[PDB]
Amino acid sequence: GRVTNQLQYLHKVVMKALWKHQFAWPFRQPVDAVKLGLPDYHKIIKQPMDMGTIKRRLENNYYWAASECMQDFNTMFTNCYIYNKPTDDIVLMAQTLEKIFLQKVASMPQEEQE
Amino acid sequence: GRVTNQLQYLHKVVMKALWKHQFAWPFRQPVDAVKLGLPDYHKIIKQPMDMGTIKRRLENNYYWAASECMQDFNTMFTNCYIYNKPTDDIVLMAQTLEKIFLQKVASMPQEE
Amino acid sequence: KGLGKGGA
Amino acid sequence: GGKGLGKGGA
Repeated sequence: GRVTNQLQYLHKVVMKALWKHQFAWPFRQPVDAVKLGLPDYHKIIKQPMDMGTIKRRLENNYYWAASECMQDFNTMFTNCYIYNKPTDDIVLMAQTLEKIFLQKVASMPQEEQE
Repeated sequence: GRVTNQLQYLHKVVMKALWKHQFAWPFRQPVDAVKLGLPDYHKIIKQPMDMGTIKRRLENNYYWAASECMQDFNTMFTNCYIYNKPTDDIVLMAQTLEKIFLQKVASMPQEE
Repeated sequence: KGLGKGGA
Repeated sequence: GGKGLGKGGA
């Protein structure tokens, strides 16, 4: 539990941009294995992650450091590449979102404080 | 060239740590599909990437911005998750190397 | 080893 | 589509 300037940047600049992205919709809430017909999803992906959870964690001061939050973004993208087929559209959507994420992390203010 | 603080950091901190890491050896050179019995590899992965390529690029000032080196690290790790079976050891190795990549990139100086 | 979300 | 063939498991 902290507020830092890098966490505020991950919340208000990085997450805000990804959330609104036209490819974001499959990532805004936990993967619903039942709705989507994916009875194997929880057998392959042991640490489900989604932007909903990351956003809420940011609002409830769950993270102590930015890096912890960046790690959750990474798990979410990684789950998607691991579980889905190479040819599924969701893989392209994840890769596009993940490039923005890396671009925006590159401009994160670097006085790590609060 | 002068090398921006960011590419300096990617070279002297990020690549420094990954290059010598005990999980690094499968990533140090381009995936050799013939050596590894992997006739489908280039069918699935259209942009192969590896640490040798990125290390050489950082050494020869091939890069204009950090974000472009960072993308190459990302492609390398993503290739690996996309091609390989979830249960493969290589997947666990890549996940460990990628966490270090992100930890370090959390402390990369500002641009400019 | 996957089952996936749909291909294209 | 799907996961290639891979490098080996554990």
